[PDB]
Amino acid sequence: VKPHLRHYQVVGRESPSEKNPEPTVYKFEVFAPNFVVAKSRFWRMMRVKNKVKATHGDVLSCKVVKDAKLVARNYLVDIAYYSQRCGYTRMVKEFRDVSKTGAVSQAYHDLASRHRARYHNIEVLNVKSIPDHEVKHLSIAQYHAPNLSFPLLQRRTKATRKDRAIFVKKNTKRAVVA
Amino acid sequence: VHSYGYKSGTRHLFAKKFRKHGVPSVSTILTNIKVGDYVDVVADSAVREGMPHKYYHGRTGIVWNVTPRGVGVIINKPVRTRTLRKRICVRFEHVRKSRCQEAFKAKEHQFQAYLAAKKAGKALPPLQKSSRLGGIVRPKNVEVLARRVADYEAMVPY
Amino acid sequence: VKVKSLCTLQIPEGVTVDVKGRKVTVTGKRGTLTKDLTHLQLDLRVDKKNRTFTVIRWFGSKIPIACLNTTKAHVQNMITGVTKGYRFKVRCAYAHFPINVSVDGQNIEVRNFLGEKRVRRQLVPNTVKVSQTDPSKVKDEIVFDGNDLEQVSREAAVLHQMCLVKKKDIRKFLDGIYVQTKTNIE
RNA sequence: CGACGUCGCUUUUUGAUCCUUCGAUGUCGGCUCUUCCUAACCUAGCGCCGCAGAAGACGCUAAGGGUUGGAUUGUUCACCCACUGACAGGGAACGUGAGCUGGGUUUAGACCGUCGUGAGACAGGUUGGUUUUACCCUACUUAGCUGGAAAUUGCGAGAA
RNA sequence: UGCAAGGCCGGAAAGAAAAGAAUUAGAGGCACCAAGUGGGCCUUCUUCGGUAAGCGGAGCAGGCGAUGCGGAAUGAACCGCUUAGGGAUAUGUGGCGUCAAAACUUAUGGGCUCAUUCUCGAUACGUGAAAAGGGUGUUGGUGGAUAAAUCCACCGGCCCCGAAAAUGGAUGACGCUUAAGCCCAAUUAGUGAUUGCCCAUUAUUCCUUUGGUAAGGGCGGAAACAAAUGGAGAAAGUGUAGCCCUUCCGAUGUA
RNA sequence: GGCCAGAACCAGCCCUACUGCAUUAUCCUGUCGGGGAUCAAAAUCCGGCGGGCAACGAAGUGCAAGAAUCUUGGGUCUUGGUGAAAUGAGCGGAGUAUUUGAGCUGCGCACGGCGGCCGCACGCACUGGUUUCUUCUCCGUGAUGCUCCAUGUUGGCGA
Ligand SMILES: [K+]
Ligand SMILES: [K+]
Ligand SMILES: [K+]
Ligand SMILES: [K+]
Ligand SMILES: [K+]
Ligand SMILES: [K+]
Ligand SMILES: [K+]
Ligand SMILES: [K+]
Ligand SMILES: [K+]
Ligand SMILES: [K+]
Ligand SMILES: [Mg+2]
Ligand SMILES: [Mg+2]
Ligand SMILES: [Mg+2]
Ligand SMILES: [Mg+2]
Ligand SMILES: [Mg+2]
Ligand SMILES: [Mg+2]
Ligand SMILES: [Mg+2]
Ligand SMILES: [Mg+2]
Ligand SMILES: [Mg+2]
Ligand SMILES: [Mg+2]
Ligand SMILES: [Mg+2]
Ligand SMILES: [Mg+2]
Ligand SMILES: [Mg+2]
Ligand code: NA
Repeated sequence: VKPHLRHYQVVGRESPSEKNPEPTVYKFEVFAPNFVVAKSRFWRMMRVKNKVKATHGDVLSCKVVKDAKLVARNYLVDIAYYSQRCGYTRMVKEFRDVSKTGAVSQAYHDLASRHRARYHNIEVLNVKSIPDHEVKHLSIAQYHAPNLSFPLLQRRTKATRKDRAIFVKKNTKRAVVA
Repeated sequence: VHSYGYKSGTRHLFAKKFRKHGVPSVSTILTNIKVGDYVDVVADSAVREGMPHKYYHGRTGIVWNVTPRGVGVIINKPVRTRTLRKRICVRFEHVRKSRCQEAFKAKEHQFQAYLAAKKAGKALPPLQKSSRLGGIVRPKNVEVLARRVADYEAMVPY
Repeated sequence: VKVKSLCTLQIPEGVTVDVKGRKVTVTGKRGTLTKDLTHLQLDLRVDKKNRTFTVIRWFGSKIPIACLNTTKAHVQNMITGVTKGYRFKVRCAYAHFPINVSVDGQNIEVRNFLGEKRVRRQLVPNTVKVSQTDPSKVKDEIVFDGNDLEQVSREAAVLHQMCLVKKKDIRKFLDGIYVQTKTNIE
């Protein structure tokens, strides 16, 4: 399945005024389901970092960043999440994926599964494609083997939806109720 | 328990500000109040003679009668399903001239001046343009907005 | 998860290991042993030319991986039992009352344990041979012999567990039947 | 086993509250009789002990079984005598009054003490003082009759 | 000739510019005569007394009372939506293993979890069941250390221990564990874009009724026209079988 | 026949098909240098440098207005009809055209570099030109009808 998060580059600034005739222009990296959430995250970051509110600023661009050609790569994702008891916890993880958006979506799913963290309590600090020899975790390093192979065992193979049946003869493919 | 006298619950209301104590000044005495004027009724705690009730502190109205040492003001007060026009009598030290119609009077005078200029043929001032229009932005410096590792350490005390 | 985890064992020349549906059978001199490991769900291979037994776990966590070494140890135990067998020597230790042990064919009877009048009877399976060493060599010694380690033991334990001191101090009253030496028969 | 600190649980205790009931839900104890709970007294296993033995302490799984006779008191309690392997703790509208009993409480008679000018009052003592109704419906316990697989019908067809 | 007041006579009027520069299912006022009320109770936040209480007392605003309907199994007041009487089509809250409509148990999604007698868990509100403390259960982080990878402290996640009551019993019943549990994410799946499906007294629309602070037309018989063998009616009108036609909007309700 | 059922067509709805414009560059290539891993490689990875459309079933990114007429989609036992005033891009007459998009272009002007010159993706005016392919366009019927009712087809059933 394609990733549920998209790579957005949000470029914006504060609205020029008499105190600030030439405001600084900020570029922002976000992974969001849509550009509305992308702009919301951009303005949250501008408010909590540069003391600029969305009501006193404007957005020069909210474009998407196209993914590179699909290649099996190792992606280092530096990410952070908030919990009430633990405060802010920052971690760095390695993922095997074909795209930056895919790796970041995998990271979001992993954080939700293992730490019960939702999208709005997670800040992605960085995502980058690292070489094979810089991978630290063995769970990711095990896919660097030049001759890597394995059989598919314990596979629940379902029939095509048009050919699925309720009652099938015991040792034949004949369907009794379908 | 709680009583219901004329000056109940006015400990911070009828109190002078910090390092602003004192009886009213000469410019308060020399101010001219006319019938039909708008005035704010702010009680001066140092006078204590002719002070309004605690309700009328901060309300503005139109003076309806002028008296040697007093002023009568018509203040709107909502009771139940309607607002009454209560005519309160205070001393002149507890009223200030109101600037509520300042912008309206300035707008009227600006319109008259503009009409005079148009009649005389003088060039009118340039019209303002909205800041909500589009345009090409040439940035002096472009920065990267991102969350860094040091931010969490900075926000974490001790 | 770990994509591949292996455990490799070397098969001696005399013994042959055969695996079919997670059912291992080791056949050599001195007998044949069989183990049912259908509860484990591992990948068991035997290379006859290289005389190797491999057990593999694909995409396994720590709990599934822990069974690789257990399977390897089980197969090694069956190989060792088929080759040299297993011999457990138990000894009757007592302070005051002699513990009289009589061994018939596959039958053990223990009497006068702590002066009790109750007779303790144990039936040994035909796959395990029980004998009594004559007192001239070593006093009150019973020897269990067999190919299966799990069967030679258990018998030595049902004998230890039946002679247990009850309602008394166990720091004192140290008498019982204790396994002293575990070894082979060939 | 354990300060002084700290977190629980319980509803066999009192309190708090006033939601139900004032054209009425019989109010204490006992007796009888069943059942349930476990936070286990005895009884079956089993750990540990400052556990030699004997006798115990502490814990574990377990509620299958059992848990008494009396003196004083209306008592619940309490206390004492005695037997026992042991004489555990409780719940069931503070189980159980058309089951009983009515000793207590709580009318009207009367006496005392204290209080009241009195009539009278006491959460003080004392004595005497109507316990109604099932033939109804369930529920239990026994006792009969009798249809029914489309659980009355379809002709609707399935044999361990 | 200055002020203050009551007039009168002129003048000018973006009838309020431009700068983000209001909006309105905005007829304003003004009487008269009456009825039921005058035990209230529930929340979200704020709040006082009390160890607390399904306890007592306030503030603001909503809601029950007075009111159904769809959903949380069940519940005054929670969630959705508020009610003429019928259809179609959409939704909302809530769901799609069976009960029970809907994934005939969806994916060509990702992880996590195994729980032996109140029997893991799965519905907010509703501690309408639980902590302090612990776990060498498993799987994630963070900072060290050492060198074939180790081990040391420290934080998550789910599970387990803590965790005892009286009729037999309640995720909802069954059951589920390549979940039918938990966290996240899809909508037919790296194929080529942006609505899977099922349920309301809700929305949209259609038909009919009823009532308007209702809105309009027509109403000087238009000419003709027997039967045997196109027709009828047409009222200047509050209310009728409503004078007729067209149009729009509303319709629940205790006292 | 004022009954039952089926097919036709109308009108109005309600569903579906059929898609263009703009974006991309942290991208796409090639080639050098590193770096990596191998038996040797290659690749993941990082720098230069030269190109450039990953290319319309490219992208799951913004917005889409594409006459279900061409080109007999479906539905309406969820509406009313059978022409008792059919208002139609739909009928009925004419005509082979018409303008309106896309190309490609003219001049001035905006606009963008850089300080009057250069650019201009083709905005604005001349409703500029061209016609290379893309579309059909133009006329027509009051009520002398105030209101309501009254007009198919094919079976089955009713003689
Ligand atoms: K009684
Ligand atoms: K007296
Ligand atoms: K008395
Ligand atoms: K008595
Ligand atoms: K008496
Ligand atoms: K309601
Ligand atoms: K899954
Ligand atoms: K009407
Ligand atoms: K009338
Ligand atoms: K039909
Ligand atoms: Mg009664
Ligand atoms: Mg009764
Ligand atoms: Mg019992
Ligand atoms: Mg009782
Ligand atoms: Mg009774
Ligand atoms: Mg009685
Ligand atoms: Mg009596
Ligand atoms: Mg039958
Ligand atoms: Mg009353
Ligand atoms: Mg529907
Ligand atoms: Mg179903
Ligand atoms: Mg009428
Ligand atoms: Mg009504
Ligand atoms: Na003040």
